[PDB]
Amino acid sequence: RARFVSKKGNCNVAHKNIREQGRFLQDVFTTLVDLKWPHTLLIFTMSFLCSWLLFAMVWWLIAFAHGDLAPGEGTNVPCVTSIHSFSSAFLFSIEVQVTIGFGGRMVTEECPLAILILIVQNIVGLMINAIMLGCIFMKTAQAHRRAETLIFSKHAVITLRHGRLCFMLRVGDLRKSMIISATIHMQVVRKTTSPEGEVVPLHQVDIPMENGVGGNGIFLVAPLIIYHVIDSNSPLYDLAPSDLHHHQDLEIIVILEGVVETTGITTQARTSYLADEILWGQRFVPIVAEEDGRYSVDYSKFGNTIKVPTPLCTARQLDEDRSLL
Amino acid sequence: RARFVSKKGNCNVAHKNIREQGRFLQDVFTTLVDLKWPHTLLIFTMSFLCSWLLFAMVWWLIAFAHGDLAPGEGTNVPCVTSIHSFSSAFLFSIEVQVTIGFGGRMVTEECPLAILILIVQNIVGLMINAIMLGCIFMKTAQAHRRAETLIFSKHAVITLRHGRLCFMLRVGDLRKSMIISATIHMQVVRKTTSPEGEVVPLHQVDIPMENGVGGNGIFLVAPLIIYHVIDSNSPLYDLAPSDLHHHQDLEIIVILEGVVETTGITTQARTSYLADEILWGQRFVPIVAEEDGRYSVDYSKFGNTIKVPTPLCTARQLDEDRSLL
Amino acid sequence: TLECLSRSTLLCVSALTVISYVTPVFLVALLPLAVVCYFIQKYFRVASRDLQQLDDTTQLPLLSHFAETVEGLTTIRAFRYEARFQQKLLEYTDSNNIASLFLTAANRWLEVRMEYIGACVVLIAAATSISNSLHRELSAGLVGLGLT
Amino acid sequence: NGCFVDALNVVPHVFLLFITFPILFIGWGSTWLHFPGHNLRWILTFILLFVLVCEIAEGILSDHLHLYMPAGMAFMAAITSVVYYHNIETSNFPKLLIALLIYWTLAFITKTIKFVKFYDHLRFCLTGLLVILYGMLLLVEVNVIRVRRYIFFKTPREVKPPEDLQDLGVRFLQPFVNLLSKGTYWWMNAFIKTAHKKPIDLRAIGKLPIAMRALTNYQRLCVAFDAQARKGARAIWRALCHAFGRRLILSSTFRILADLLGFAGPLCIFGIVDHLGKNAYVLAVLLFLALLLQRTFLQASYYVAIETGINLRGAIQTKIYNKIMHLSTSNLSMGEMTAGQICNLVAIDTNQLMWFFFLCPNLWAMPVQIIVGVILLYYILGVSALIGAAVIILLAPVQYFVATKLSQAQRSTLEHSNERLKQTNEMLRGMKLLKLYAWESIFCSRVEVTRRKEMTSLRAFAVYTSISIFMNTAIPIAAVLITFVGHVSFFKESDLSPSVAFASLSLFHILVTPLFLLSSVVRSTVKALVSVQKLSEFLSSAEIREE
Ligand SMILES: Nc1ncnc2c1ncn2[C@@H]1O[C@H](COP(=O)(O)OP(=O)(O)O)[C@@H](O)[C@H]1O
Ligand SMILES: Nc1ncnc2c1ncn2[C@@H]1O[C@H](COP(=O)(O)OP(=O)(O)O)[C@@H](O)[C@H]1O
Repeated sequence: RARFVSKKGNCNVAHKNIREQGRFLQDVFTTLVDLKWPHTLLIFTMSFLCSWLLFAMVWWLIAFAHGDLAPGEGTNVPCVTSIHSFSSAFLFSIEVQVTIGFGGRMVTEECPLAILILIVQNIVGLMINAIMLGCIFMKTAQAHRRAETLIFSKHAVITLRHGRLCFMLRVGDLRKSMIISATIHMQVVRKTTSPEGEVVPLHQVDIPMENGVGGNGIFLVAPLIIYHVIDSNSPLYDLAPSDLHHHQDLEIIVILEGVVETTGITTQARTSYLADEILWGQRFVPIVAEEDGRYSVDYSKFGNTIKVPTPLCTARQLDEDRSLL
Repeated sequence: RARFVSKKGNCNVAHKNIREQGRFLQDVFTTLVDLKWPHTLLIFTMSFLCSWLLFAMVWWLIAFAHGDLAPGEGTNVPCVTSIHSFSSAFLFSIEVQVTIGFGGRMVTEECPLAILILIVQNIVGLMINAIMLGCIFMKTAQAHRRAETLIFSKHAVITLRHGRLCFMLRVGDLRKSMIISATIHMQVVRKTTSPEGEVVPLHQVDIPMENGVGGNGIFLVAPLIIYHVIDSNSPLYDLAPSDLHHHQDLEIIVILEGVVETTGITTQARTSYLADEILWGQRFVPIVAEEDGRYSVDYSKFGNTIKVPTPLCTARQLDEDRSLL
Repeated sequence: TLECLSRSTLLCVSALTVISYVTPVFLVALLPLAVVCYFIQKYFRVASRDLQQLDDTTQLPLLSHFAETVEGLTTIRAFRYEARFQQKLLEYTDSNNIASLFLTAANRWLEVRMEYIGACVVLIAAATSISNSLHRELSAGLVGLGLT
Repeated sequence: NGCFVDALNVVPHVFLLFITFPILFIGWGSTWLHFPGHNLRWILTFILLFVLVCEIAEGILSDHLHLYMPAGMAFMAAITSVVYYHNIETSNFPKLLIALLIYWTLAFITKTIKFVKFYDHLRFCLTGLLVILYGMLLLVEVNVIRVRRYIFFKTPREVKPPEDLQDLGVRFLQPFVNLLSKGTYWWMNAFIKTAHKKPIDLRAIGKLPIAMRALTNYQRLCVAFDAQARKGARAIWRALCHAFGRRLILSSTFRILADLLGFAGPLCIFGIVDHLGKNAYVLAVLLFLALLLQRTFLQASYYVAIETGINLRGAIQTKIYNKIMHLSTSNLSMGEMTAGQICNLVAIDTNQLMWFFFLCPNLWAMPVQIIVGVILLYYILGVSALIGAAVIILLAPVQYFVATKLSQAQRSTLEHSNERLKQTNEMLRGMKLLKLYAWESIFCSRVEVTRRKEMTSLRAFAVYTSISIFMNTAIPIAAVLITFVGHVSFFKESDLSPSVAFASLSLFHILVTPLFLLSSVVRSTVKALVSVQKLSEFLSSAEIREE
């Protein structure tokens, strides 16, 4: 069946019938700073070559028009000394534009028109250099790759903790670098029909993450199983343990947000768990172990799971049995 | 009548009698990085041309004063070799300033005054180049355009959900790029008179956004109708359904905040709904649809609306009827 | 249709044989034409079969509806359901029309790309003629046959 | 300073090709907005393409790179103008249009300078044509800014892209695409590519456009029928011709232009052969362009004829279905309103009227075609035209008499088949009672007798068509033989260069093809006549009386 957002974190829902009013290009550089590296490098070299060829053509033409292009000895001084053909003119254009300044061909004080073309060439060169540096730097603050290094366990299990049904999922870090003030927004989606006859195709509802006195966020050093307790007030509380594996369509997504240390940008990661991915009545294997003088974490058992003799029943019926026991 | 903040998101209220103590210009570059592109490009070219002409004048003068400007053969070496007129002097200024370095005219080791003018020319050039790059880059982090791509439905409807009156408004995204940790601050304004005889011309009050266990923020993938339930405690709970369409003056604004992924800046969007814009007793058409293997969203029905047979009465009187039924 | 088909296939055989005779080099430029045309014909075949099948499957119920309306007249004009039945017939005829329209549009598309193929072949046939049969072959009578 | 003006012309093409690449690369890395002059813009752009090919020909004849570079640059400039206009049709802007307008003005200036410097002293005609085309495109751009919002006062009052062909679920878009694509059905690509990946369904295929629904066709048809009545079998025919109207006329105009170009081809053959006997590659390029153009316009004509036919079918179907309502059962008791008769009406009249309305635009171009054929062959034969003229005049009246003798058999054929179908209907719905006491032999011999009469009609038709094909081949070959023999030795004394011979054979074949076709056309023509007579007698049944 159709998934809401894919495991890799990319969004699945394909958009249709967007009334484009042009804002897609109106974000001129915040559009292309999104692109890949080959496309952005291609369009940067094309910017540079476009400008260089434009001014090389205009210079070729101005040297042709002054008549300094006509090879002649005396009665003149070329506006640009030692210019012969188009090739040397393009060499002059790249010599003055990108500010190497070879000086074999000298622009002279006889023609003020060449002064004007230089005084606009250089400023446009400097402006396009300034933007083509700022945008590549604004790019190198792409830290979604740091959204790649995070990992979640492939499937999530539920258990019985403290006499109440609980669901456990793992997270973890993959580098030395921490993520500042990460917060968890844990959401459930379902095609819902209201008592008013209103049917929604998809209905996001927050399920709380259960920490100390409150709080939406967590602290990530070692793999920490996130711990929620479904109660009669919770939206997930009504389902049955035998109807989840095959038929029902329930996506439980988690969105972890946080700002990486060194860049300072705020990244996040998104993952979905389907009704066929989740399973019932198990327990993860303890990862952390007291090694020689530290805590060793073994990621081989990250996705490992052991059987646990826990009663199998619906959370509504389990709450009724708790009322009975 | 007068609107508080316009639909486009710009602020309407015009300020009068600002005791300018000069901080408006004291924000020298955080002022001009706000400007449009033509003005900022104009003032950058004017910075560059101003500095170039200043130093071209001082160089013309120094070559005049040394007497190297007086064309003479022997008994001297010009401080700058091969300088003849003002034009060639301005060519020397742009040759050394913007660091092309043509070298047809050579500054020589005979005059230390020219050494001083060069050693200040270059450092001022480098400083003004550094600021005129940093500020243009600080500009290209204008992501308000990303505040442009967000959209809200033109008018908002109220309904009856779960036996209680509810108000529904749509939002949505217009690109692939997500917005991190968007939060909703939903506010109502009204000319209010306290029981103490105090009259306020405008009175902002928070109306909650109703999500799971709590939380001020939401998750935007597909168009999500925001769902609040007005109760007896809510400030909007007292109005009547027949007095809203024409007479009363009630602006309900929503402010959605969030940080865009790639730049990392925090943008927001603001919109108003007037008493004449909002309407009563309707329901939006379901956008999301299970297509071939995905979820298709159709934005043609984004602003579409269907009639629903729901009772029409005041929320106070509806709460009294709920006490009666 | 059968006789026109036979005439056209024999004309095609004659034309290919003539062009091959006038320029023995054209056999280097015929295989790419044949390959591209073969692939496009194969792609057109399945879509054409699908559109024809859908045409038949929509054209049957319309005539069933017509017959049943014609025979059961008295009941339909007694209930005074005529608006409902006219609306139903409008639905069926619109579906029939769109099916027919897509069939003929696919036909037109195949014809256009085939005509572009024919333009290619005549172009480079005439080009190899004007080049070879003049510069190196120096033959006069074959040019008219080839181009005709 | 010729090279100076050549360079001055090269400059603006370069300017535009350089500004186009950033935007084109951002755009390359579902609402269609159309602007006035779009079709005019594309037509003018194709004319520019043609004139640029001619300029390249001139540059080849002269050669000096800098002397023919302007054409090679305007080529890419016009293609990039097309790319810009595609990028603007897909997403509207006020600025990209000004970006085009600047280039148009500068190119006009350069061409004007060229024209002046030439006047002070083949090139002349090409430069003038380019000037006129660029000026007309400039006027188109001025119209576009005059319309909505180039600079004009504040708000465009912009159209609000058309919902007819772009709102909800449109899976078919012939009217909803660009000028250049309608001819090639480029839009179809996706669809045909999609069909192979997943089988096709009715919910897969879309709905019908605003201007394609049978409701609007029935509306137009009934309005025209009312207007005709306020002013019978002939009346409804007049109403049909009125209703299709301009689309049908356009199909005919496209076919006539395609015909003139189809004749133009053999002339290029003549020129090529003449230069081979002795400005030749130009003949090949121009011939290729001409052939491509004929194919494009022929296929467009066929498509629009099919459109008119399907709309006809829909409209007459819903008209007869509405009239079945008011039909009284006292007609239903009679043989005229037999249920089988009415369903035969629907099915076979759909078929016959659609086929005649596909073949009618084809014959509305036979007269112009033959006239242009003879006016072209005069200038090629000379005094030897008499023989071919006598042949193609002797062809016509015998063909008219043959067609008459054919139609007479065909109508009786239709009557006999129509009675056979009702005999089969009343034979199949009672096969139980028929086989019960075995009355089979009687009904089978009756259907056999009806089949024998129908077969008599068919064999008359077949013998007449065989004689028709015999004539349509024998008269042509005799014509060719006589004309050539007459030119070489009989009188002319001017040796027919092979170019004349092959061009005559080509024009002659082009003339021959329609004659074979018209014989098949009569089969659909008399059938359309019979179908409309039947439809009008069906519309003339007894009404139901309003209280
Ligand atoms: N040893 C490891 N080190 C780092 N990352 C891992 C390791 N093993 C798995 N992962 C990643 O983290 C997730 C852990 O899933 P897990 O429960 O181990 O299932 P599995 O073992 O089948 O991958 C996997 O999706 C995988 O992408
Ligand atoms: N198809 C679309 N794609 C993208 N944005 C749209 C589309 N239609 C409308 N919008 C924008 O989003 C908002 C949706 O409003 P809506 O309820 O559709 O009213 P209307 O249809 O009258 O614009 C509008 O203000 C408009 O600016």
